[PDB]
Amino acid sequence: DSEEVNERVKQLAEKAKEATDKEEVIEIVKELAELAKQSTDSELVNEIVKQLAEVAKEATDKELVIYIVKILAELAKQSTDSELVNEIVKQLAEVAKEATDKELVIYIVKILAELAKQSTDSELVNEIVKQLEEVAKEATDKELVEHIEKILEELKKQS
Repeated sequence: DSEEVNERVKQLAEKAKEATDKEEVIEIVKELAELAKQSTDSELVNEIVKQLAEVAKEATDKELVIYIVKILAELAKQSTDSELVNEIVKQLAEVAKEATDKELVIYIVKILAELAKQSTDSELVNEIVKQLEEVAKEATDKELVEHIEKILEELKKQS
């Protein structure tokens, strides 16, 4: 049923945000991810993404954050719903901009590059370019800046 799955998500999300066992949180996130990937209900998927992004943005376990980022990337790449893809890009960019874990930032940069390269929507591509430029402007890592500059040139050349 609809109401029942909504309630399952509500309880999982609460449990995830409260739990102090990291393995437990990973398991909850995995269940949420499966529910989102199996759903054809945009409302449910949007709610799950909201909750996952909140867990990620509150978390202090790097493994959990990158796991959630991976889930969100997969949901975005598999979606044909521009509202959802835009929202995921927003969340990923917000995680990238404030992260102090360089591996996470370059993973997100790569995901964003892939989404842009795989898009024919100029609104999305332009937004990703904006976010990547902002990450590059703020970065103190020459290699990262060089990689972003390469991506931006590739995007320019592509379209």
